[PDB]
Amino acid sequence: ALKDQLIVNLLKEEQVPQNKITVVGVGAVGMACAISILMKDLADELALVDVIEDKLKGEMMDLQHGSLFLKTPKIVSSKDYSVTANSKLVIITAGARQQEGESRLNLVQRNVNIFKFIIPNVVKYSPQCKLLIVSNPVDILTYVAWKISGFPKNRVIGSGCNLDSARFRYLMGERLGVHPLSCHGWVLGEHGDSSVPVWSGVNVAGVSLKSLNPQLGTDADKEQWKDVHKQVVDSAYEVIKLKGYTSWAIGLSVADLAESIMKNLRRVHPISTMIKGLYGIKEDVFLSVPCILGQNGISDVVKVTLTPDEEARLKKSADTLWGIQKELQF
Amino acid sequence: ALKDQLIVNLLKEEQVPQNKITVVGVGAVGMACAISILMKDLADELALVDVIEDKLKGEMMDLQHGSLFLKTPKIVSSKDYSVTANSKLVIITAGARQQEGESRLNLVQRNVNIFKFIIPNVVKYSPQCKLLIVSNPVDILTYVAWKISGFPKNRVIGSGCNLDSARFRYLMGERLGVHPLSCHGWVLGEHGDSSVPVWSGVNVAGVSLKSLNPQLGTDADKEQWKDVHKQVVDSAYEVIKLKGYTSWAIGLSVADLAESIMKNLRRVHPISTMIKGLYGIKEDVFLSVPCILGQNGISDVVKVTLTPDEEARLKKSADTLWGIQKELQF
Amino acid sequence: ALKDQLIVNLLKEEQVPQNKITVVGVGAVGMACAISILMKDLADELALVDVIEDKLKGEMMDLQHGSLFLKTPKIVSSKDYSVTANSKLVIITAGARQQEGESRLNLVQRNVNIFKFIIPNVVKYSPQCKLLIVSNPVDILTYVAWKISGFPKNRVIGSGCNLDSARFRYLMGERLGVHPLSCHGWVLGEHGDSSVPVWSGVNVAGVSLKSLNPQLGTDADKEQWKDVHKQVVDSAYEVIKLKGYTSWAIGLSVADLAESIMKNLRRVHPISTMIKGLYGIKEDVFLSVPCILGQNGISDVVKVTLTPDEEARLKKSADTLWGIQKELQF
Amino acid sequence: ALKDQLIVNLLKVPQNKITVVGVGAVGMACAISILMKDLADELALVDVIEDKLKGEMMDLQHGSLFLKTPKIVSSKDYSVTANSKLVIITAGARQQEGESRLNLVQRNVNIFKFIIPNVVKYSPQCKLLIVSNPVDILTYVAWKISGFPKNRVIGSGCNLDSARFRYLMGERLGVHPLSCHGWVLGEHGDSSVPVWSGVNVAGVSLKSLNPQLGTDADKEQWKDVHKQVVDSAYEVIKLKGYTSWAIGLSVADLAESIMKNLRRVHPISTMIKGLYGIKEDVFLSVPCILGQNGISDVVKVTLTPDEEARLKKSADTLWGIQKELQF
Ligand SMILES: COc1ccc(CC(C(=O)O)C(=O)O)cc1OC
Ligand SMILES: COc1ccc(CC(C(=O)O)C(=O)O)cc1OC
Ligand SMILES: COc1ccc(CC(C(=O)O)C(=O)O)cc1OC
Ligand SMILES: COc1ccc(CC(C(=O)O)C(=O)O)cc1OC
Repeated sequence: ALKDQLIVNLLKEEQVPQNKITVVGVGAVGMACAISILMKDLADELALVDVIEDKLKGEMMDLQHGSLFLKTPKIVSSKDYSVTANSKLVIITAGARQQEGESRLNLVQRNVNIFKFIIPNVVKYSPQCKLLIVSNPVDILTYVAWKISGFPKNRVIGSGCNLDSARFRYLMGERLGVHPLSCHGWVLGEHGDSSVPVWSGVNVAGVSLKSLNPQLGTDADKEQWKDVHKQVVDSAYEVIKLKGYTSWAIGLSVADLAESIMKNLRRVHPISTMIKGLYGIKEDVFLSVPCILGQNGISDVVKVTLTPDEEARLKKSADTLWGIQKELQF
Repeated sequence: ALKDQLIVNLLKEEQVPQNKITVVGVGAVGMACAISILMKDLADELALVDVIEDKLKGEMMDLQHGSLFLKTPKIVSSKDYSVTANSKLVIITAGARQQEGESRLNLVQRNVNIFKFIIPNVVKYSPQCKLLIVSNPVDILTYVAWKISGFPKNRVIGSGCNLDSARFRYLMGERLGVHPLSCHGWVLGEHGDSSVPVWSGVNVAGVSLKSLNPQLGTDADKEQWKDVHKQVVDSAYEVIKLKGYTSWAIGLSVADLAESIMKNLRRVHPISTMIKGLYGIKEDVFLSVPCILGQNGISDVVKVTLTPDEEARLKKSADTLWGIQKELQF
Repeated sequence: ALKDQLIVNLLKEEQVPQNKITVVGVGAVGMACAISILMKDLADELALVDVIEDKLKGEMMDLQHGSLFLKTPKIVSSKDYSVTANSKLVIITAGARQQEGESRLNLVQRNVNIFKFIIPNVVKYSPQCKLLIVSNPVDILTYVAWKISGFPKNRVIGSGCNLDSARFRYLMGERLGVHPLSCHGWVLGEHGDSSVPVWSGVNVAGVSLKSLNPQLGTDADKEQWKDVHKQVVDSAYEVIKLKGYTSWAIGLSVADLAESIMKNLRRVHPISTMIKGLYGIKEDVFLSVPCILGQNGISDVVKVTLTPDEEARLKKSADTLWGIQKELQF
Repeated sequence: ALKDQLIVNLLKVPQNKITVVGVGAVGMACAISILMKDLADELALVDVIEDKLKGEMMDLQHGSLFLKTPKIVSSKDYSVTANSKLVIITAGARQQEGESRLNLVQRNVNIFKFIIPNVVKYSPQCKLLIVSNPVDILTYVAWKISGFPKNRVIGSGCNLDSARFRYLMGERLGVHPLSCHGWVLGEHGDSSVPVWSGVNVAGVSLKSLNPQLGTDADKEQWKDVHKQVVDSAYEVIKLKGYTSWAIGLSVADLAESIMKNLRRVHPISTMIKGLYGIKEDVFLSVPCILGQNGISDVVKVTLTPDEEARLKKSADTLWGIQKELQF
């Protein structure tokens, strides 16, 4: 054959990938995650898994055709979870998503039932992986994925409020004329309607905005910074109303988390984890607090010092999640 | 105001961006171009333009929400082309897109009409820009943009066979077990069924595949390497059939061209340009040849030495194209 | 000619660089700046200037030889400043450096003499440039560069405490087991012995470490965090003692600042600027405060809220610097 | 403790670790290039001068905010190199002004007798990337001392020579080196072989446009481009005392292919017995497919009778030198 005329093989090709990533779900979110991960050079192998055969193969092919411009030498796909074997990171984006006017919390029954199939198949073929849950409601589904998988909780991470916080920082930067990277602010709790803007931590260069404007974030605020958090709460719905779904921002947020995990960076992100034992929470609620994220997932949790109102709001968010979570069967 | 309590302003700045890129059309291809350009840090401003107000705004907001994870500090959009002012590079992806089974040539009058609106407005707000045409049929539409714009030919560029050649190199790499970066081969002429694979230039490490197999690419070829070119030609149709459109590979391909232009790299790409004076072409025909691409667009063309067959294909591939443009309604 | 047989020139047009950076001085610091800038793809042209012709040509050549692995297509050098023409950023690293036991402030009369030649020659050819001063004492020398050039203050920047704060954050990171990216804290004032750690701003995820231990940074601190600031102050001298000079950290710090400028990011950095008007400083003192940095240099200054002790230490640094400024002879 | 007031700990070993042996200019250029390409989750430095080594490590560590490599470590003790995927050897005598690289061989063989077993002890499954000169001989020596299979012992070889050739070609043609193709093979030194037959832009053979290409009869004396390739290190040594930046970038390129399993083709030094007519345990540069298991495959270039004689000449030296070494 021409190959053997051109190339003498010197080594029997027993290839196993060292930095493999799998994306489960090839909808808009799953593919935004995939392109973002490919463009950040995080993986030596990318696997895609979903249940619509043609769509799956099409997306795989489309990515493959860009290989010249990438540094991820193997892209593969299958309905069959065997294709995901040996992953270091598996990103779960499959399941129903909310219609306009529908809460993420309304997806729980559908997505728990889908997780009962997906999670055991993932763990079967990728015993060393971290699980990164993106599907909604992400906080509850991280709990569900954790219980189903048999993984210790450090290895099951919800994309959580990493996106809400990035949205908050974008909006804040726009108001201040400063890059989001230098505008610090944390949105914690549910990735959803009950998220908590932590005004007391909002700062540029370590200067607290609340110390300059004590009314910051209340209705008494002349500049109505509370509308920043409302915009954050509403952003999924506003973008769904305009383009039908959201994809790019969540894709970049997931890639950001994947980078911290794959590169063992130990950066702090607001992501879904067990918060039992903090702020008086007694049940296995998962929600976003600032977490140290590295090669073994979430190794540490930062204990944010919240105002009485912030803490009340965070407890109220835990309560809302528990209200849905305690009724689940799986 | 809180901003003024926090920040003392030194000057009212000259706000003209220095590395602005505009993407016209926020369909799947336009957005894939957008996200790829964002992830390659090519621009200090990205502007989006299209005619569907909500979709446009939705896409802009979604990109904006990822700003924390990017290094492109201003992302803007409008149906009004004034938002595109001072672009170094304007990428046109707007217009009708190819349905399943539909040929690119079938898009030609619809898109020539769309270009009568688009191109003058682009030229109005960025008279010094380079135009990068992606919409199909890309060869004919690059000609149309050139005639309408009044720009010198160096600044009107078609994405042409850049992706086709990328696909060839991927498929070649899959056959040889080599990364496509190290697999070389050129697909030239019309971006479509009449493209030409230049068998003589197909090589790895300067070793010509044709010298190892003199029947390479011909019907007597035992490994039927011509099927690699058939796959190249059929790729977009196969992918459209599977997922409804193509996006990722063309997006990456365009970002690669954007990179050469914006960073003045003077890499050689097979892209659509005015080849009158070459291969016995005496009309104002645009098609892909290897072009040196930098900050003034296409400054130079590589003269590929074609076999008599390869060159006959090209002068035909030409007339296939020039038949149509001779009689265009604009 | 072979070039003419292979390539048809289609365009005579004068290449004028769009993103040029000049590095003045090709000692260890200058070359660390150059390689870092090259590896961050910040420039379409790099110019080097120094006074020793062989060393200059050798360094230029060595960088040139790595061009295949870079995306900066023109690397040039000369002892003549005409080579620097049309730079957007000019980085000044030439001058004497301190010995062990010697203060950076002892370099002032030598480096003012050098600056009286270098500065007028730099500004002559680059009307759009920002001047980024790295040579020591950097704060004083930014004042000198500003006086000699007659540039407005936004355009004359000293690398200042960008490195000192990077070191602070590294050492804080080490203590806390968190990446320095997530460890926030500001060292302001002189890049030297009189620098000021802003304990009140030191935080992770918005949580003030001083709020948790109000003794943080004082002599009553059980954990002696003041030693972290002492390590920052002593870092150049410790490294000089071990390897003879410092290069890598300052090179990365300068490239960080070049990135904000070249990409108009508007990130906040602790860099040397004119602080007359702030903290009741009444003289044209330059020193590090958090500055918003972009394509027009420093457009805005963050007014950090300092404790009375922190403010007194910053005024003390300002006094020290003013005292040396009063020794300057133009 | 402040840390505990701030952080609740829940969990109490690197996956992509690279070691650079030698913190001379070459080693540190490799180190900075590897750091700026985000190739490693841990970088270890090893050398014999303890102060210089600590100073370099610290200087790198202070830039950590600006990097994505979260652990940088150093020691004279090779235990610091444990769990390396890739170990890059840059230590030894360096080429001196006006002297062949072959003048370093005995001294660097001696150094390798100490270095290589220590590397092998702590990372028995690493890929070894030899950079020290003369790189072809020392890659052979590393292979013999380590006992590794030949795929995992790689010499930087002519990777930079070919990068220089493409730079020079590019300057002549007004084209980026990424688009100018051409291979320098054989010994990394004065007897390297420019393969004129493969020199091309966009698949267009330069020889086809100028049949005399690379010969004495060449009107444009393209052989001078190879002469400049051969002379490059000597000229830069003359001017600045050593070379560092281009080699660091070349090494980081090879590290990239290995660490990311790219299977790109590089002209690097490999055990070429059986291939290209050679019968002894000799290493020299040919185009190799490079990935996570080192060199898995070699491209067979159709060489002219000359290119083949030279490569047998360029070759024959090395075995004569290697037969006389003992370890
Ligand atoms: C699995 O589907 C999704 C998961 C998360 C998002 C992100 C989205 C959300 O959480 O609804 C957002 O906040 O933009 C979008 C999805 O589908 C479009
Ligand atoms: C704007 O529409 C398109 C332009 C180019 C491509 C790329 C396509 C082609 O050029 O036919 C391909 O090769 O995938 C696809 C488009 O719509 C999906
Ligand atoms: C131009 O000389 C220098 C400027 C700054 C530094 C940085 C250095 C210092 O300020 O002494 C440091 O803090 O590491 C080092 C230089 O020469 C080695
Ligand atoms: C460790 O010694 C070296 C190894 C390679 C180079 C690179 C050099 C060469 O290979 O001769 C070159 O080509 O620049 C330089 C060295 O010392 C400075």
